[PDB]
Amino acid sequence: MKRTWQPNRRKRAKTHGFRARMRTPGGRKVLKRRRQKGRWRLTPAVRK
Amino acid sequence: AVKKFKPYTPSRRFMTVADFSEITKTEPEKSLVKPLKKTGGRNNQGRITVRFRGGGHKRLYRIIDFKRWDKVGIPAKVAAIEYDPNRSARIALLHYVDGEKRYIIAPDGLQVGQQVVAGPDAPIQVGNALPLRFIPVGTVVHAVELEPKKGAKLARAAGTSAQIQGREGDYVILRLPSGELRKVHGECYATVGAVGNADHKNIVLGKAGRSRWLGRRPHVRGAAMNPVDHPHGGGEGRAPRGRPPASPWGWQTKGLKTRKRRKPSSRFIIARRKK
Amino acid sequence: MTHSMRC
RNA sequence: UGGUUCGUGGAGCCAUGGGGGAAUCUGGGCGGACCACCGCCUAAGGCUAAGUACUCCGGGUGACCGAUAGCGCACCAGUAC
RNA sequence: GAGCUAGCCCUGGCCAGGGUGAAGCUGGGGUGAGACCCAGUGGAGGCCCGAACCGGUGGGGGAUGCAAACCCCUCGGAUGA
RNA sequence: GAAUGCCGGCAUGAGUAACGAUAAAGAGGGUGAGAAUCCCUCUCGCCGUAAGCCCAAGGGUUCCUACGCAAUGGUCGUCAGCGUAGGGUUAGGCGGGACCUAAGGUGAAGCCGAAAGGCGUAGCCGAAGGGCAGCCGGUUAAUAUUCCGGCCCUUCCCGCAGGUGCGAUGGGGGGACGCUCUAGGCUAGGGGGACCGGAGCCAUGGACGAGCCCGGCCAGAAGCGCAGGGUGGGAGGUAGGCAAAUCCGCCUCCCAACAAGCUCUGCGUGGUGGGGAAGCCCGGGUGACAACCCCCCGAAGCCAGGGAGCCAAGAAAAGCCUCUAAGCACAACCUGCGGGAACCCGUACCGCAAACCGACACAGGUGGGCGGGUGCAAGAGCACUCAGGCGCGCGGGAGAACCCUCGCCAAGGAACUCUGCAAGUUGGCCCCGUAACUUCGGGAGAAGGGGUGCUCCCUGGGGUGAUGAGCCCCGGGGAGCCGCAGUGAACAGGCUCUGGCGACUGUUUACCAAAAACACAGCUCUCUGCGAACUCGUAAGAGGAGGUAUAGGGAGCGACGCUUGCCCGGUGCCGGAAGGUCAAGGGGAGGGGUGCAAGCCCCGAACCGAAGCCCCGGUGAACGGCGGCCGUAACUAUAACGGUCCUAAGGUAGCGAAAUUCCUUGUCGGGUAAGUUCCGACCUGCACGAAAAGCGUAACGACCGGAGCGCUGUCUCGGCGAGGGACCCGGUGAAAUUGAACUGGCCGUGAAGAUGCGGCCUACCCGUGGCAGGACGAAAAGACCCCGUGGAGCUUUACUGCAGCC
RNA sequence: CGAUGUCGGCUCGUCGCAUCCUGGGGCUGAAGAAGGUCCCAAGGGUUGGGCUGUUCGCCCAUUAAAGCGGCACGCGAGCUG
RNA sequence: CCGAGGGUAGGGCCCGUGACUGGGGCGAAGUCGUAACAAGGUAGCUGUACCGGAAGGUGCGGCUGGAU
RNA sequence: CGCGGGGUGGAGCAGCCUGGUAGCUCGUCGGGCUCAUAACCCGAAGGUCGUCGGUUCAAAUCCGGCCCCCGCAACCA
Ligand SMILES: [K+]
Ligand SMILES: [Mg+2]
Ligand SMILES: [Mg+2]
Ligand SMILES: [Mg+2]
Ligand SMILES: [Mg+2]
Ligand SMILES: [Mg+2]
Ligand SMILES: [Mg+2]
Ligand SMILES: [Mg+2]
Ligand SMILES: [Mg+2]
Ligand SMILES: [Mg+2]
Ligand SMILES: [Mg+2]
Ligand SMILES: [Mg+2]
Ligand SMILES: [Mg+2]
Ligand SMILES: [Mg+2]
Ligand SMILES: [Mg+2]
Ligand SMILES: [Mg+2]
Ligand SMILES: [Mg+2]
Ligand SMILES: [Mg+2]
Ligand SMILES: [Mg+2]
Ligand SMILES: [Mg+2]
Ligand SMILES: [Mg+2]
Ligand SMILES: [Mg+2]
Ligand SMILES: [Mg+2]
Ligand SMILES: [Mg+2]
Ligand SMILES: [Mg+2]
Ligand SMILES: [Mg+2]
Ligand SMILES: [Mg+2]
Ligand SMILES: [Mg+2]
Ligand SMILES: [Mg+2]
Ligand SMILES: [Mg+2]
Ligand SMILES: [Mg+2]
Ligand SMILES: [Mg+2]
Ligand SMILES: [Mg+2]
Ligand SMILES: [Mg+2]
Ligand SMILES: [Mg+2]
Ligand SMILES: [Mg+2]
Ligand SMILES: [Mg+2]
Ligand SMILES: [Mg+2]
Ligand SMILES: [Mg+2]
Ligand SMILES: [Mg+2]
Ligand SMILES: [Mg+2]
Ligand SMILES: [Mg+2]
Ligand SMILES: [Mg+2]
Ligand SMILES: [Mg+2]
Ligand SMILES: [Mg+2]
Ligand SMILES: [Mg+2]
Ligand SMILES: [Mg+2]
Ligand SMILES: [Mg+2]
Ligand SMILES: [Mg+2]
Ligand SMILES: [Mg+2]
Ligand SMILES: [Mg+2]
Ligand SMILES: [Mg+2]
Ligand SMILES: [Mg+2]
Ligand SMILES: [Mg+2]
Ligand SMILES: [Mg+2]
Ligand SMILES: [Mg+2]
Ligand SMILES: [Mg+2]
Ligand SMILES: [Mg+2]
Ligand SMILES: [Mg+2]
Ligand SMILES: [Mg+2]
Ligand SMILES: [Mg+2]
Ligand SMILES: [Mg+2]
Ligand SMILES: [Mg+2]
Ligand SMILES: [Mg+2]
Ligand SMILES: [Mg+2]
Ligand SMILES: [Mg+2]
Ligand SMILES: [Mg+2]
Ligand SMILES: [Mg+2]
Ligand SMILES: [Mg+2]
Ligand SMILES: [Mg+2]
Ligand SMILES: [Mg+2]
Ligand SMILES: [Mg+2]
Ligand SMILES: [Mg+2]
Ligand SMILES: [Mg+2]
Ligand SMILES: [Mg+2]
Ligand SMILES: [Mg+2]
Ligand SMILES: [Mg+2]
Ligand SMILES: [Mg+2]
Ligand SMILES: [Mg+2]
Ligand SMILES: [Mg+2]
Ligand SMILES: [Mg+2]
Ligand SMILES: [Mg+2]
Ligand SMILES: [Mg+2]
Ligand SMILES: [Mg+2]
Ligand SMILES: [Mg+2]
Ligand SMILES: [Mg+2]
Ligand SMILES: [Mg+2]
Ligand SMILES: [Mg+2]
Ligand SMILES: [Mg+2]
Ligand SMILES: [Mg+2]
Ligand SMILES: [Mg+2]
Ligand SMILES: [Mg+2]
Ligand SMILES: [Mg+2]
Ligand SMILES: [Mg+2]
Ligand SMILES: [Mg+2]
Ligand SMILES: [Mg+2]
Ligand SMILES: [Mg+2]
Ligand SMILES: [Mg+2]
Ligand SMILES: [Mg+2]
Ligand SMILES: [Mg+2]
Ligand SMILES: [Mg+2]
Ligand SMILES: [Mg+2]
Ligand SMILES: [Mg+2]
Ligand SMILES: [Mg+2]
Ligand SMILES: [Mg+2]
Ligand SMILES: [Mg+2]
Ligand SMILES: [Mg+2]
Ligand SMILES: [Mg+2]
Ligand SMILES: [Mg+2]
Ligand SMILES: [Mg+2]
Ligand SMILES: [Mg+2]
Ligand SMILES: [Mg+2]
Ligand SMILES: [Mg+2]
Ligand SMILES: [Mg+2]
Ligand SMILES: [Mg+2]
Ligand SMILES: [Mg+2]
Ligand SMILES: [Mg+2]
Ligand SMILES: [Mg+2]
Ligand SMILES: [Mg+2]
Ligand SMILES: [Mg+2]
Ligand SMILES: [Mg+2]
Ligand SMILES: [Mg+2]
Ligand SMILES: [Mg+2]
Ligand SMILES: [Mg+2]
Ligand SMILES: [Mg+2]
Ligand SMILES: [Mg+2]
Ligand SMILES: [Mg+2]
Ligand SMILES: [Mg+2]
Ligand SMILES: [Mg+2]
Ligand SMILES: [Mg+2]
Ligand SMILES: [Mg+2]
Ligand SMILES: [Mg+2]
Ligand SMILES: [Mg+2]
Ligand SMILES: [Mg+2]
Ligand SMILES: [Mg+2]
Ligand SMILES: [Mg+2]
Ligand SMILES: [Mg+2]
Ligand SMILES: [Mg+2]
Ligand SMILES: [Mg+2]
Ligand SMILES: [Mg+2]
Ligand SMILES: [Mg+2]
Ligand SMILES: [Mg+2]
Ligand SMILES: [Mg+2]
Ligand SMILES: [Mg+2]
Ligand SMILES: [Mg+2]
Ligand SMILES: [Mg+2]
Ligand SMILES: [Mg+2]
Ligand SMILES: [Mg+2]
Ligand SMILES: [Mg+2]
Ligand SMILES: [Mg+2]
Ligand SMILES: [Mg+2]
Ligand SMILES: [Mg+2]
Ligand SMILES: [Mg+2]
Ligand SMILES: [Mg+2]
Ligand SMILES: [Mg+2]
Ligand SMILES: [Mg+2]
Ligand SMILES: [Mg+2]
Ligand SMILES: [Mg+2]
Ligand SMILES: [Mg+2]
Ligand SMILES: [Mg+2]
Ligand SMILES: [Mg+2]
Ligand SMILES: [Mg+2]
Ligand SMILES: [Mg+2]
Ligand SMILES: [Mg+2]
Ligand SMILES: [Mg+2]
Ligand SMILES: [Mg+2]
Ligand SMILES: [Mg+2]
Ligand SMILES: [Mg+2]
Ligand SMILES: [Mg+2]
Ligand SMILES: [Mg+2]
Ligand SMILES: [Mg+2]
Ligand SMILES: [Mg+2]
Ligand SMILES: [Mg+2]
Ligand SMILES: [Mg+2]
Ligand SMILES: [Mg+2]
Ligand SMILES: [Mg+2]
Ligand SMILES: [Mg+2]
Ligand SMILES: [Mg+2]
Ligand SMILES: [Mg+2]
Ligand SMILES: [Mg+2]
Ligand SMILES: [Mg+2]
Ligand SMILES: [Mg+2]
Ligand SMILES: [Mg+2]
Ligand SMILES: [Mg+2]
Ligand SMILES: [Mg+2]
Ligand SMILES: [Mg+2]
Ligand SMILES: [Mg+2]
Ligand SMILES: [Mg+2]
Ligand SMILES: [Mg+2]
Ligand SMILES: [Mg+2]
Ligand SMILES: [Mg+2]
Ligand SMILES: [Mg+2]
Ligand SMILES: [Mg+2]
Ligand SMILES: [Mg+2]
Ligand SMILES: [Mg+2]
Ligand SMILES: [Mg+2]
Ligand SMILES: [Mg+2]
Ligand SMILES: [Mg+2]
Ligand SMILES: [Mg+2]
Ligand SMILES: [Mg+2]
Ligand SMILES: [Mg+2]
Ligand SMILES: [Mg+2]
Ligand SMILES: [Mg+2]
Ligand SMILES: [Mg+2]
Ligand SMILES: [Mg+2]
Ligand SMILES: [Mg+2]
Ligand SMILES: [Mg+2]
Ligand SMILES: [Mg+2]
Ligand SMILES: [Mg+2]
Ligand SMILES: [Mg+2]
Ligand SMILES: [Mg+2]
Ligand SMILES: [Mg+2]
Ligand SMILES: [Mg+2]
Ligand SMILES: [Mg+2]
Ligand SMILES: [Mg+2]
Ligand SMILES: [Mg+2]
Ligand SMILES: [Mg+2]
Ligand SMILES: [Mg+2]
Ligand SMILES: [Mg+2]
Ligand SMILES: [Mg+2]
Ligand SMILES: [Mg+2]
Ligand SMILES: [Mg+2]
Ligand SMILES: [Mg+2]
Ligand SMILES: [Mg+2]
Ligand SMILES: [Mg+2]
Ligand SMILES: [Mg+2]
Ligand SMILES: [Mg+2]
Ligand SMILES: [Mg+2]
Ligand SMILES: [Mg+2]
Ligand SMILES: [Mg+2]
Ligand SMILES: [Mg+2]
Ligand SMILES: [Mg+2]
Ligand SMILES: [Mg+2]
Ligand SMILES: [Mg+2]
Ligand SMILES: [Mg+2]
Ligand SMILES: [Mg+2]
Ligand SMILES: [Mg+2]
Ligand SMILES: [Mg+2]
Ligand SMILES: [Mg+2]
Ligand SMILES: [Mg+2]
Ligand SMILES: [Mg+2]
Ligand SMILES: [Mg+2]
Ligand SMILES: [Mg+2]
Ligand SMILES: [Mg+2]
Ligand SMILES: [Mg+2]
Ligand SMILES: [Mg+2]
Ligand SMILES: [Mg+2]
Ligand SMILES: [Mg+2]
Ligand SMILES: [Mg+2]
Ligand SMILES: [Mg+2]
Ligand SMILES: [Mg+2]
Ligand SMILES: [Mg+2]
Ligand SMILES: [Mg+2]
Ligand SMILES: [Mg+2]
Ligand SMILES: [Mg+2]
Ligand SMILES: [Mg+2]
Ligand SMILES: [Mg+2]
Ligand SMILES: [Mg+2]
Ligand SMILES: [Mg+2]
Ligand SMILES: [Mg+2]
Ligand SMILES: [Mg+2]
């Protein structure tokens, strides 16, 4: 049957992407925390 | 004269359709239509703020001349009468001797090829617009401005009309379509005659889908819901209201008046409505 | 399913 | 209404959202309602080191751990997944 | 978090084939004129049968599954909300 | 040493289940250390509106080639989507960007909010919509509308020539639009040929034939031909298109009009360039100077912005054209030609799947296009096949029980069972024929029947063509033939009678309920005069609605028919300028503290003083509610009638043992041999009843009840047969569970149901196929139940607050 | 109560005897035939249907008879539901 | 080929019969009330409508076959 | 022996709460009006309060047992 993950590159970049995060106080906290934790990736991978 | 159908489907038993026999032109003036942004009853937050809306036929909005004092003195010819999917009345296309083309609400008995005109000096004649102070007492009038220059606000639905009952200083006394008696400023414009398509109220939609064509999604009774949803929700089996009949939001809905008491227009409402 | 409904 | 030990208390003091609304020392505030007396202090402008706090960083030292412990990671770990 | 699911908005796409035969129109009849009747034409409909497509009615299987909802037979809708 | 403890290691179950669609395999040759599993050949089988082909998502080197086989692959492995290395994606014309706008997003101006932030016109962004110039072939191991070949085309720059009032983010035109049905002419695609081209073949009884088999085209600029779309010309006026306008709009006038003219597509033709089969021989080469023609069928595609009808009334913006403003007319634009210039990103491969979403090479899920042929009425259905692609990554045997899926069955035919559940039956087409009832549509495919193949002969109409032949499409009549049987296989209703419920088509508990539930047209009540009411938001702002009482919100009812009674005392809502009560505030009788005093300070009665409440009325498709006891008629029985008590008023019509009836299988009637169900009645209705509507109702229903016919393996009652498993051999090899075990029966005992205690009995040791009585078997710290001064959802005239409103 | 699945049916039995039938008896208000009642006796047998989920029961047609009870109201790691 | 008739299926007409149900006629001395006949004590009758244990009442319109 | 309500002239209802006082309508009987009946008018009679027992100076009244008669309830399985 149809499952929950239906990959869509435009959707991924526009929802979780760097510029979405930067536009919102909550998004900037996400990046701030992920930098402080040392994440190799701040934002999900999507090829565009 | 509404049209009927032989019972060749269960729904055609009851469906009636407007006869459209007054319509002379069946596509709209391209320079006077604009896109009608459908809303689904959603506001600018995205929230439904008027339940059960959406899904209706696509529509172009026709720009209607609700002022008419725009062009005092300039006779126009009635060029065509057309269908308008954004209102109950029909609309009439005027070709002004100016060259300018405008739409107005089509009053009852207006004919292609006649001439209408707006202003203090306009003949007391169906389709002419005048300031209320110059229309003689007793005249049946429509497309009435509610304050001078703010645009025709009253009696615009198919079949409606307002009757001039008297004068009092700068103000005239109208009997509105509701039966309310109200003071309206003498300098307010109105158009002689009643709105046309008076048979509109006799249409029998006939089937559920026909409501869906109009953008009306199904209405669900509060008594069909659960307590989290509605005052009338819940209960084992069916249930009477069990409390004063209420809206989804809890206010009473059988008689509870809701006009604001301290409203300034109260000084101008002579008699509340009827029936 | 679930349990035997001993009710 | 807040603050203070003060939760309306005899409730002052400091602060102030609303209304009313002064005076320039013979002016004004305070000493826990209020009044007298006796004293203290000068509101509605601003600035000001040091002693104080913290440990990303560096070093020193442990009746601290010693690879299931000690940081989540002694190791290509905020990785693989 | 609405890449699942619910509703709405914008823009596109899809619906084999067959059956029934509404209004209207033409002609004929009818009458003072009408209503109306017959035939032809016409091609309406949350119309009929049935694939795609959308479903999930009954039963059987599956039940550490092929599958954390599937498989087989059967069955509903299929120009419309 | 225990915490269903934590982390890890290793056991048991067990050589057990399983190895992932029952589309299927066999053999020969090759390679190699090794071969059912890799390569080649022949045979066989499966898909073929796909299980073939092409796009788009998504994936991201999985592509090609060489060398590999530890692991991955459910077995094997020499193979591979695996490991190592090298190679591979070529564009002015395809797609996206240097173009346009849509929802929406963002947002100079502006608005709002403690902060963060929320809005917001223009503008900007935003596509699978608008716009815009490339077709056919060849070539690589791997890319090709991209490289190459042939023939075309677009934009930008610069020059030359001719022409012109040139010039725009501004004005206007256009772009520009629905649903259904559909004309003419074409193309795609396909069928046929006695004509053209071709390596060959003659078999096994016959055929050297007007025989079999294969093929018989593709692209193409200007020109021309066919078919279409678009499009009036001229003059005068002019105040409107937010300046101007010679444009457009309006008025008048002349001429032209089912035309024509001009213009724009599509198809055909067209210089030229291509392609080219079977077969044969080793992807190639030959065939081959291959031929490339005639007839038919024919789109849902094309001409297209075509036509008609209908109501639910069907994007924007740019490109483009035209008008003029600043400016400029040494410019500038238009037309023609010439040279030059033309950037960025994608392009491999998979793509209904072993490469995407499902932890797996997972029977699931995934949008668009092509999807051949024959027959079956048609069709994308069904059967078999083309092209093409596969036999599903464990096999070999055996032929037990039992399971699955499937076939048949004597006599009976629902006797099965909660239930005809399941499975039979029926089944397409043509014709004959068809009932109650009905809202006149229907009910209806009602029911029930007859026909269906093949051969010969006669004949009617249409399409193409020419009116004929030929091809093709619809028929009619007559005479025959064969079989058990002619929709001969495959696909393809069982029917009727009668209730309940719901009018109907729809909708729902993704994943135990599809329903009588929700919805639905329609009915009624009620709010709302527009800066509407109502809704979201602190606000701004939005929705409502660019709507205006024939409109919009809320509530209930639920097509339609006939109807919808009595009660306003309580609650609600509506009305009521009196009266009562009522807060802050006003007022200040009279008191109190302090001071020598002027004063300062505090308390404070009468009185004025809103909404709300009380009080007076109204109101039922507002919440709701609609009695009791006793007596009475000339047989009896029963009471039309009376008495009395109570209430705000005592349930009307209609219906009733009912989706409601406890006593109950009420009573009687029907149906049956027999009927706790069903149907029709009666009425002492435990406990119907009129918009939480009452009683009916044609049609409708994968709804629920009852009956009958048809037919059946449901059953009496079971039998046999098929295949996939189960079993055996080779390969690979889990699981929950498990205190340890050397783990029998009875009768007792025991915490009350004992393999484990007592007494007796019985019993050599160890497995394999089976069956499920026990191990109070496994699974899940019982959902029921209770308990906890545990939790959460929900309600209200519980308490207390807050929004909101007054 | 860190679960002893709970009615009825179907299937499969097995046991008790307070015996329904069949066999053996006594007494009889036992003429015969047929019964009544009690004693002994558990070897075997103890039907098919209509109704209801039903157990039970009533009904139909038979029968030698259409027994009553236990086995976790025997039997859901056997099925149904 | 036709064909008595037999069979299957579906209609139409008529007769009889049915729990129960509707009103009708009749029946020496039942119970309720008093509608009509006099102005019958509300003139009556009337078509229709609605209501009520029962006659009846009331509305609308009509008749005189209505009295003084 | 689950929980309520009730028993008083002939019928139907007060009086019980708060102990001393039996009351209302109809009915029944005598008279009147009428030709007669009904209606109507004038008079009158009839209840030791279901029962037994207790408290009290005194019980329909208050308390306990019994009799009778209506109403409610009987849930989780
Ligand atoms: K319970
Ligand atoms: Mg889904
Ligand atoms: Mg998606
Ligand atoms: Mg994307
Ligand atoms: Mg995308
Ligand atoms: Mg997206
Ligand atoms: Mg976003
Ligand atoms: Mg982003
Ligand atoms: Mg911030
Ligand atoms: Mg990470
Ligand atoms: Mg890094
Ligand atoms: Mg992130
Ligand atoms: Mg109609
Ligand atoms: Mg009709
Ligand atoms: Mg009209
Ligand atoms: Mg426009
Ligand atoms: Mg809007
Ligand atoms: Mg917005
Ligand atoms: Mg709303
Ligand atoms: Mg809405
Ligand atoms: Mg209109
Ligand atoms: Mg409207
Ligand atoms: Mg006004
Ligand atoms: Mg209507
Ligand atoms: Mg609409
Ligand atoms: Mg509606
Ligand atoms: Mg509704
Ligand atoms: Mg509900
Ligand atoms: Mg509900
Ligand atoms: Mg919610
Ligand atoms: Mg709540
Ligand atoms: Mg609520
Ligand atoms: Mg409720
Ligand atoms: Mg409910
Ligand atoms: Mg209920
Ligand atoms: Mg409910
Ligand atoms: Mg209630
Ligand atoms: Mg309420
Ligand atoms: Mg309100
Ligand atoms: Mg009003
Ligand atoms: Mg404090
Ligand atoms: Mg204080
Ligand atoms: Mg001083
Ligand atoms: Mg001072
Ligand atoms: Mg101070
Ligand atoms: Mg001080
Ligand atoms: Mg001081
Ligand atoms: Mg100071
Ligand atoms: Mg140590
Ligand atoms: Mg370690
Ligand atoms: Mg560690
Ligand atoms: Mg350690
Ligand atoms: Mg570290
Ligand atoms: Mg560190
Ligand atoms: Mg660690
Ligand atoms: Mg690592
Ligand atoms: Mg989604
Ligand atoms: Mg369709
Ligand atoms: Mg026809
Ligand atoms: Mg027509
Ligand atoms: Mg349909
Ligand atoms: Mg049909
Ligand atoms: Mg589904
Ligand atoms: Mg079935
Ligand atoms: Mg499952
Ligand atoms: Mg099937
Ligand atoms: Mg269809
Ligand atoms: Mg269908
Ligand atoms: Mg639609
Ligand atoms: Mg211990
Ligand atoms: Mg464990
Ligand atoms: Mg633990
Ligand atoms: Mg552990
Ligand atoms: Mg380890
Ligand atoms: Mg472990
Ligand atoms: Mg291990
Ligand atoms: Mg071991
Ligand atoms: Mg082992
Ligand atoms: Mg075993
Ligand atoms: Mg297994
Ligand atoms: Mg398996
Ligand atoms: Mg299969
Ligand atoms: Mg199979
Ligand atoms: Mg197959
Ligand atoms: Mg082989
Ligand atoms: Mg091999
Ligand atoms: Mg090998
Ligand atoms: Mg194989
Ligand atoms: Mg091979
Ligand atoms: Mg061979
Ligand atoms: Mg991947
Ligand atoms: Mg390997
Ligand atoms: Mg290997
Ligand atoms: Mg190696
Ligand atoms: Mg492996
Ligand atoms: Mg595998
Ligand atoms: Mg090798
Ligand atoms: Mg490559
Ligand atoms: Mg190129
Ligand atoms: Mg550039
Ligand atoms: Mg743009
Ligand atoms: Mg704020
Ligand atoms: Mg964007
Ligand atoms: Mg685009
Ligand atoms: Mg468009
Ligand atoms: Mg080209
Ligand atoms: Mg090509
Ligand atoms: Mg020019
Ligand atoms: Mg247009
Ligand atoms: Mg438009
Ligand atoms: Mg072509
Ligand atoms: Mg063909
Ligand atoms: Mg060749
Ligand atoms: Mg050659
Ligand atoms: Mg199409
Ligand atoms: Mg087109
Ligand atoms: Mg058209
Ligand atoms: Mg329409
Ligand atoms: Mg726009
Ligand atoms: Mg100039
Ligand atoms: Mg010059
Ligand atoms: Mg560039
Ligand atoms: Mg490529
Ligand atoms: Mg698929
Ligand atoms: Mg693959
Ligand atoms: Mg997942
Ligand atoms: Mg596989
Ligand atoms: Mg072909
Ligand atoms: Mg067919
Ligand atoms: Mg296979
Ligand atoms: Mg397969
Ligand atoms: Mg074997
Ligand atoms: Mg046979
Ligand atoms: Mg048989
Ligand atoms: Mg039979
Ligand atoms: Mg039979
Ligand atoms: Mg049966
Ligand atoms: Mg059932
Ligand atoms: Mg069959
Ligand atoms: Mg068939
Ligand atoms: Mg009929
Ligand atoms: Mg019938
Ligand atoms: Mg019938
Ligand atoms: Mg009927
Ligand atoms: Mg009919
Ligand atoms: Mg038939
Ligand atoms: Mg028929
Ligand atoms: Mg025949
Ligand atoms: Mg034959
Ligand atoms: Mg024969
Ligand atoms: Mg069928
Ligand atoms: Mg329904
Ligand atoms: Mg329903
Ligand atoms: Mg109904
Ligand atoms: Mg109905
Ligand atoms: Mg439908
Ligand atoms: Mg469900
Ligand atoms: Mg569920
Ligand atoms: Mg679920
Ligand atoms: Mg289900
Ligand atoms: Mg359900
Ligand atoms: Mg259904
Ligand atoms: Mg529902
Ligand atoms: Mg309905
Ligand atoms: Mg209404
Ligand atoms: Mg709000
Ligand atoms: Mg608006
Ligand atoms: Mg209705
Ligand atoms: Mg409903
Ligand atoms: Mg009717
Ligand atoms: Mg009534
Ligand atoms: Mg009242
Ligand atoms: Mg009331
Ligand atoms: Mg009231
Ligand atoms: Mg007041
Ligand atoms: Mg009440
Ligand atoms: Mg109530
Ligand atoms: Mg009854
Ligand atoms: Mg009933
Ligand atoms: Mg009931
Ligand atoms: Mg009963
Ligand atoms: Mg019962
Ligand atoms: Mg019975
Ligand atoms: Mg009977
Ligand atoms: Mg019945
Ligand atoms: Mg009775
Ligand atoms: Mg109700
Ligand atoms: Mg109800
Ligand atoms: Mg009914
Ligand atoms: Mg019905
Ligand atoms: Mg019906
Ligand atoms: Mg249905
Ligand atoms: Mg249904
Ligand atoms: Mg049945
Ligand atoms: Mg039956
Ligand atoms: Mg069988
Ligand atoms: Mg077999
Ligand atoms: Mg062996
Ligand atoms: Mg092995
Ligand atoms: Mg292995
Ligand atoms: Mg041991
Ligand atoms: Mg041992
Ligand atoms: Mg043992
Ligand atoms: Mg043993
Ligand atoms: Mg015991
Ligand atoms: Mg024992
Ligand atoms: Mg033992
Ligand atoms: Mg021992
Ligand atoms: Mg011992
Ligand atoms: Mg022992
Ligand atoms: Mg022993
Ligand atoms: Mg023994
Ligand atoms: Mg074995
Ligand atoms: Mg075994
Ligand atoms: Mg066992
Ligand atoms: Mg068992
Ligand atoms: Mg056991
Ligand atoms: Mg246990
Ligand atoms: Mg057990
Ligand atoms: Mg479980
Ligand atoms: Mg726990
Ligand atoms: Mg527990
Ligand atoms: Mg639990
Ligand atoms: Mg308990
Ligand atoms: Mg407590
Ligand atoms: Mg406690
Ligand atoms: Mg608690
Ligand atoms: Mg328990
Ligand atoms: Mg346990
Ligand atoms: Mg357990
Ligand atoms: Mg059985
Ligand atoms: Mg004898
Ligand atoms: Mg004896
Ligand atoms: Mg025996
Ligand atoms: Mg029974
Ligand atoms: Mg019984
Ligand atoms: Mg006998
Ligand atoms: Mg027993
Ligand atoms: Mg028992
Ligand atoms: Mg029992
Ligand atoms: Mg029991
Ligand atoms: Mg059992
Ligand atoms: Mg079970
Ligand atoms: Mg059971
Ligand atoms: Mg068990
Ligand atoms: Mg067990
Ligand atoms: Mg059940
Ligand atoms: Mg015969
Ligand atoms: Mg008498
Ligand atoms: Mg009278
Ligand atoms: Mg009389
Ligand atoms: Mg009279
Ligand atoms: Mg009288
Ligand atoms: Mg009356
Ligand atoms: Mg009495
Ligand atoms: Mg009392
Ligand atoms: Mg007293
Ligand atoms: Mg008395
Ligand atoms: Mg007397
Ligand atoms: Mg008398
Ligand atoms: Mg006394």
